[PDB]
Amino acid sequence: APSRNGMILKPHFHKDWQRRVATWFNQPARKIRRRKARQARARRIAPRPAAG
Amino acid sequence: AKSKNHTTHNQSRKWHRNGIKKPRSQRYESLKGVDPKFLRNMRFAKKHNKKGLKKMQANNAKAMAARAEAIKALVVSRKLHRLAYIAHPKLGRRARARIARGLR
Amino acid sequence: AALRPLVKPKIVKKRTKKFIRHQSDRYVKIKRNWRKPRGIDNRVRRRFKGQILMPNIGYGSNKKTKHMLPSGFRKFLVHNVKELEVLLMCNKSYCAEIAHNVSSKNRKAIVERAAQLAIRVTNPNARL
Amino acid sequence: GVDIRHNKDRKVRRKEPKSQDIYLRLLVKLYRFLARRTNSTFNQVVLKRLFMSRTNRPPLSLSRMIRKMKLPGRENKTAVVVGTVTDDVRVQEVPKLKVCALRVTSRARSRILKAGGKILTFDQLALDSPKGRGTVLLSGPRKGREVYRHFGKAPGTPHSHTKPYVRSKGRKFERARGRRASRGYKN
Amino acid sequence: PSRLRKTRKLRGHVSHGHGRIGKHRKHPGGRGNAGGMHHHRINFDKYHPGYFGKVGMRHYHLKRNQSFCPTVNLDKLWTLVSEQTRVNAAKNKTGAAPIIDVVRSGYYKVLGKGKLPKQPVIVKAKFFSRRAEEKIKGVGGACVLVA
RNA sequence: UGGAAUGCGAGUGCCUAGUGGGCCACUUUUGGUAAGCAGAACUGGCGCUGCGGGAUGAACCGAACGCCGGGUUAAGGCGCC
RNA sequence: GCCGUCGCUGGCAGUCGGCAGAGCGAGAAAGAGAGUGGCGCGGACGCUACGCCGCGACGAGUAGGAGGGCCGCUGCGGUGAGCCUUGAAGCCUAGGGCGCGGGCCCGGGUGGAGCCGCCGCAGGUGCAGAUCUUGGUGGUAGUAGCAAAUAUUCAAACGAG
Ligand SMILES: [Mg+2]
Ligand SMILES: [Mg+2]
Ligand SMILES: [Mg+2]
Ligand SMILES: [Mg+2]
Ligand SMILES: [Mg+2]
Ligand SMILES: [Mg+2]
Ligand SMILES: [Mg+2]
Ligand SMILES: [Mg+2]
Ligand SMILES: [Mg+2]
Ligand SMILES: [Mg+2]
Ligand SMILES: [Mg+2]
Ligand SMILES: [Mg+2]
Ligand SMILES: [Mg+2]
Ligand SMILES: [Mg+2]
Ligand SMILES: [Mg+2]
Ligand SMILES: [Mg+2]
Ligand SMILES: [Mg+2]
Ligand SMILES: [Mg+2]
Ligand SMILES: [Mg+2]
Ligand SMILES: [Mg+2]
Ligand SMILES: [Mg+2]
Ligand SMILES: [Mg+2]
Ligand SMILES: [Mg+2]
Ligand SMILES: [Mg+2]
Ligand SMILES: [Mg+2]
Ligand SMILES: [Mg+2]
Ligand SMILES: [Mg+2]
Ligand SMILES: [Mg+2]
Repeated sequence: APSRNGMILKPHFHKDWQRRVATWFNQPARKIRRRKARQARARRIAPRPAAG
Repeated sequence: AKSKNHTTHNQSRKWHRNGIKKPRSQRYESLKGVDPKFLRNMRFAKKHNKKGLKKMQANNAKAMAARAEAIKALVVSRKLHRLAYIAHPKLGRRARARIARGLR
Repeated sequence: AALRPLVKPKIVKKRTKKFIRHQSDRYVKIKRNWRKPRGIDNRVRRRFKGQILMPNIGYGSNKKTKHMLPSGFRKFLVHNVKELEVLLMCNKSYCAEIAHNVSSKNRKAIVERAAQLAIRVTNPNARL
Repeated sequence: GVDIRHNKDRKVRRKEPKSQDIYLRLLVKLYRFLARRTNSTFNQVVLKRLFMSRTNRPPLSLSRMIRKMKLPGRENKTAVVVGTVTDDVRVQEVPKLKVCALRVTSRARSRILKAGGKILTFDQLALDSPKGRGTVLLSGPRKGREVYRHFGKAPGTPHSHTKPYVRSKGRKFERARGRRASRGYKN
Repeated sequence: PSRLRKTRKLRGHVSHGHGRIGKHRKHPGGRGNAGGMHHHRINFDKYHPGYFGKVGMRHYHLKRNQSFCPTVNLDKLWTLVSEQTRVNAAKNKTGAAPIIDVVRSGYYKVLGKGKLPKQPVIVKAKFFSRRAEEKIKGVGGACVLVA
């Protein structure tokens, strides 16, 4: 039931959304994986530009 | 399953819990509702009220200078009446001193 | 040789008995701690006659003699010797009560200090 | 018993600020002293405004402080504010102004000082003029907040120009029935 | 912080802040925006007027960047250039007029709302407004277009 | 001479729970033979409210409640309980 | 008389001391103002101003709301030169008390290794009920009962029986 005054907001939570939840607890654990493979690449190409 | 149909029992007391207040009487009430042709001409009157300004001062300052020759042409018992005068903090200062000196 | 207070006023208490909980007598699951009865048909919270009483704010103690033991002193938990010097300039109005855990080897050298400082201890013969 | 009603016994004014900062709780100490120990109803207004929430003391613009200090008569006075003095980039000339506010944004300190005005604080003001003689109290617009556009008569009501709460605004977001004289009605 | 919430003062009261007569049942009005036309009509008409129906033309493959046109008003037009460009034209005497390029700042259209300072300008912009161009002539200045 | 009396600080703004089964009484009152019945109006109550009285008692009479001492009452009472 | 709430948008930075002079309760808008001419070395308390002090009025309450909890539970960052095998947690207690209360502190006992006060932080945080869940135990009660199908008796042996 709507209250006195507010928005007509449509929440898109009518599917089983708790099953397909994606949490970013590995975001700091992948920034280090990317940076590590970025320096393994900047060491594999020795004098060539690091950006490509 | 018959239920009570209608009543006004508590209503005259809910109305007065926060009082019944007459509306907010302001000066300069709105001009919505007034007839168009009249309220169309009142706008033409205001739109041109400035057109007679330099002539309006010539009379306001006139009757204000004339305000000079206007105005510069005209220009319970004796006991408790004397005690209520000695007992005045300001007016009785000297009737009080006249008594203080009295005992010398 | 009792350590008298500064002034010993008359202590008056508006009620002495505890405030037992409604129906803490018919049952053992209902402890004596007070719980304001909130039931609809309850006879205690309607303040009927001859029933249990309720802790109003009217029973409050005189602020002049609130928290004041029958020895005319207020109180203070003391966990070690160092917490007495905190109390040495409140000597004639507050007392010390060595904690329950302070062993007897320290509690002896606490009552020892409080004797010099003239601070009164409520449990000076505690453990021994 | 007495037949009074305690509906309104508790006046709801602010006895003290709700913030816990100590550079405000010291100003409120100094001005609570001036407020009670002087007979100037200026300090009482400054004190009563130091309590007010961040939405009741709004920001001032440099331009609104210009046009409120250009009014004839009030020259060589100190413009007191209790909120903050924000900049107003749509003004080109700035005179010299003696000002006293709680905050002055880092681009309004520039303009005022390059003009040649002073920027006092509330303690400097309290030392300059304790009773607050020579001052001009100001306060920014309070109905400026976008919040005050949804307040009033509810929308969908004859002559209620109140803004509704809508997810987005567009062709097909509350434009169909209670607005068109065609589709249904309009107010 | 649960220790600050309202369910910590609601321990011991039977209905937990929700009513003895009318309980706190699950959905006693339907779920969501249900009954927008039947039993929540006073609310969908007192507070969301115009929520029901169609209006206007559809536009299937709308791309929000064909209609990109951010505007800047004349009042804050002089804020796009540095300060030693507006005052250098004050101290200037050879009548030179600084070129304010707007599409370089990030606006396409120039609307004329504010007053202007009395000095010439050359406003390069993509779209101009009638009044924005008249307030520029009336001060002396040119409205360059840039495709 | 702030243009009757008496009284009293007012005005305004957001956010908002619970409620949307009611019942009783004086007086007026509709249906019904009537009902501790069904239905309205005004005010006061009970509900949400103890206390003294009515032996007893939701609603009657008095009177509304912080915890206490003295004094005096209301409505009811004063052979004995 | 005492407690509390509300109001006075009350009072107190003036503890202005031998660099002193101790006042702002009194019916009457405003200075115990300036200048310009006719011995003995002395004086309680206070003020965590989120504190302290003074005045009046007030004090019902379901559903509901709000505040204040130096009420309580478990962990986290700090901090108590914290407490503890000279005895921690837990539990018991006709012992002493505090607080209107939630609750708390001491004494005695038991126990054998961990625990708490404060300032903040966090929450799976407080039970009398839900024909609640799991476990334990009572009155009933030494009671109902040990009753379908005919039947047992004597002597001896083994054996503590
Ligand atoms: Mg609701
Ligand atoms: Mg809302
Ligand atoms: Mg009904
Ligand atoms: Mg019942
Ligand atoms: Mg009831
Ligand atoms: Mg009373
Ligand atoms: Mg009340
Ligand atoms: Mg209220
Ligand atoms: Mg309640
Ligand atoms: Mg329920
Ligand atoms: Mg609620
Ligand atoms: Mg409901
Ligand atoms: Mg719900
Ligand atoms: Mg229908
Ligand atoms: Mg119902
Ligand atoms: Mg009836
Ligand atoms: Mg009926
Ligand atoms: Mg009910
Ligand atoms: Mg009521
Ligand atoms: Mg009653
Ligand atoms: Mg009878
Ligand atoms: Mg009496
Ligand atoms: Mg009798
Ligand atoms: Mg109350
Ligand atoms: Mg026991
Ligand atoms: Mg947990
Ligand atoms: Mg249980
Ligand atoms: Mg048997």
